[PDB]
Amino acid sequence: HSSGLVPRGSHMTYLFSATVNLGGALAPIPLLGGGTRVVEPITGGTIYGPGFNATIEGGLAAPILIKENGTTSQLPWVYAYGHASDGSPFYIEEDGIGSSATQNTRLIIQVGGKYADLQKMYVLGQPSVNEERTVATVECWSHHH
Repeated sequence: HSSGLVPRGSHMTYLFSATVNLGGALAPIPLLGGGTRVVEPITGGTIYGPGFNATIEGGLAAPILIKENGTTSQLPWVYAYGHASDGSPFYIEEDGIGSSATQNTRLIIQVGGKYADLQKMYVLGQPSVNEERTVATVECWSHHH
């Protein structure tokens, strides 16, 4: 308990993990400047945790791979949709650009219903992928704006 009406101090709060099934990737597309766009359709998946539970029904991952100063970066653009456990439709977008001297990128979650308050949060996601490129995983927490 603090004096005043707003508690201060860092509070990062775990929200959920997303398991994303990938199916049918396209061959890399060569971009002006030397990068590549890799299109990976999403065939399904699930989201589970204290802050969000949902079934993924579709979308796509569209990472860009770009070599700069010898190192290859991935801009992990993802667009996905489905229904939350209360039946509410949702749309999720993972930003490819994660500037904040941090590796993670912002996930924006747009959903009504029981999980609507996710729209008010600043959500950061950590994506990873298995070597068969069949399943991607994202782990998401809220941060202070």
